[PDB]
Amino acid sequence: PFSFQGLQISSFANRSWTRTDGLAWLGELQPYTWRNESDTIRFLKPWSRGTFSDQQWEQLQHTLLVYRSSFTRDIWEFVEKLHVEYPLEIQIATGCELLSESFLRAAFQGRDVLSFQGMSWVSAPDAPPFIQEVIKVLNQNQGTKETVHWLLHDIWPELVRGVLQTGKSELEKQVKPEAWLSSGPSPGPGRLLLVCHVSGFYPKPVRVMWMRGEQEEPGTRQGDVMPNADSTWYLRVTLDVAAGEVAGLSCQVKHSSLGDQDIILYWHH
Amino acid sequence: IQRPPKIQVYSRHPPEDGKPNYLNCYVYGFHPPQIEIDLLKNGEKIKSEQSDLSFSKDWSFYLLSHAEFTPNSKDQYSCRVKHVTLEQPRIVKWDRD
Ligand SMILES: CCCCCCCCCCCCC/C=C/[C@@H](O)[C@H](CO[C@@H]1O[C@H](COS(=O)(=O)O)[C@H](O)[C@H](OS(=O)(=O)O)[C@H]1O)NC(=O)CCCCCCCCCCC
Ligand SMILES: *[C@@H]1O[C@H](CO)[C@@H](O[C@@H]2O[C@H](CO)[C@@H](O[C@@H]3O[C@H](CO)[C@@H](O)[C@H](O)[C@@H]3O)[C@H](O)[C@H]2NC(C)=O)[C@H](O)[C@H]1NC(C)=O
Ligand SMILES: *[C@@H]1O[C@H](CO)[C@@H](O[C@@H]2O[C@H](CO)[C@@H](O)[C@H](O)[C@H]2NC(C)=O)[C@H](O)[C@H]1NC(C)=O
Repeated sequence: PFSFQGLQISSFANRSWTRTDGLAWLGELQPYTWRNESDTIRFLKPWSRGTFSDQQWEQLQHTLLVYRSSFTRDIWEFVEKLHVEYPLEIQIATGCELLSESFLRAAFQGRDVLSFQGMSWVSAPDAPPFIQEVIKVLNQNQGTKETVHWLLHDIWPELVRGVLQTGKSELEKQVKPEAWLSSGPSPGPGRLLLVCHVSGFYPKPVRVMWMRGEQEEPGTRQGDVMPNADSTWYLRVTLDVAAGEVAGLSCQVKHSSLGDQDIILYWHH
Repeated sequence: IQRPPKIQVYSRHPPEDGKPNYLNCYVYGFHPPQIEIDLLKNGEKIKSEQSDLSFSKDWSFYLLSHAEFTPNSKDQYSCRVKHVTLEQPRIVKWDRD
């Protein structure tokens, strides 16, 4: 269920200012970052090292390091030689799900631009003209293609397998939410807005519903499940209803960490 | 290419007057990634922390700021966000209930 995903955010304001930061997710936990300032990556968890040896890590580090410098330099040169205008935003996403299926995709100015299929750089169907020049120059550099192939097929999979093993317990922890009710702003005339907050739950899948006893209430509006600093979640669920009908409404929370024992909160007055 | 941000404000724990808590400001769905997010108490900035910038499938960005706060029925809190897509900074108030 838990996918691995490596993310890069590169920005070039002008020819003088640039920054590149990276991070990675395993399922919904973040094991690494690589800030622009750092010459090395942060292991954000005690299992972040997986089963990878020190020499293995050092190698991977160095590879990523050379890549970061080379990448920057190459963009600047593609910009001059192709007269593309600042600012630039480039995003890259790699990763794999073990079935094992790796990808490496890239966006430019917020839109899918190219990716790495098989042993080749392939332009996205929708890409601007000039990236055909990029793809061309890129598909010439054989060593890079070999290093990318090797990363996607040799390294990602072996890595993901190891950190899944060492992160197994923290990855599949169950954390019980706390929950509460409140009266939101009036949505109109004689209409009331009942709000049910659920916060502190992990993992992310959760069913939260308004109810009359056992009858699920539609008109229940889901909010977006949003994060907490401690990597648990928050969800806000509302209901629009008339002041007379306030009778015997309950919010009910289903979560994996609760088993079959749901949390029920009642409205009183 | 250019997507304005969506802003949501919420507490970590049920807000009880007097109990230490955390105020979250989640800003998401935007592009480009440069953005200013400030957490406010009665108009003034407060010490917030901010997670690394990350992004979704459709390539938009999302980000979490949170600040230690202690609610009382007097004080008000808000989130102020500056982004290239906004003519004027956007303030979203924390509504207790
Ligand atoms: C206008 C722009 C808009 C388009 C946006 C999309 C652009 C696509 C971005 C992809 C760009 C990748 C460019 C690859 C950079 C390469 O320079 C580096 C290193 O190049 C190597 O340098 C070497 C010399 O280095 S030196 O001795 O120091 O000078 C050699 O020339 C080597 O060739 S070889 O035949 O000898 O083996 C050569 O490939 N490519 C890599 O490092 C490949 C590894 C890619 C890792 C990707 C991981 C991303 C995940 C993000 C998570 C943090
Ligand atoms: C993100 O990281 C890059 C690369 O690490 C930063 O660019 C680098 O910044 C260093 C130190 O600040 C620059 O050093 C300069 O060296 C020359 C020597 O000739 C000198 O003229 C300057 O006084 C300064 O000491 C360096 O130019 C630069 N390195 C590269 C490869 O570009 C970058 O600033 C970081 N991004 C942000 C937003 O900070
Ligand atoms: C390149 O872009 C950077 C970042 O956008 C510029 O740095 C800023 O410039 C302003 C002046 O408008 C100053 O207040 C600061 O030096 C920087 N602010 C920030 C937020 O970075 C830099 O001016 C640009 N360089 C060139 C040659 O245009």
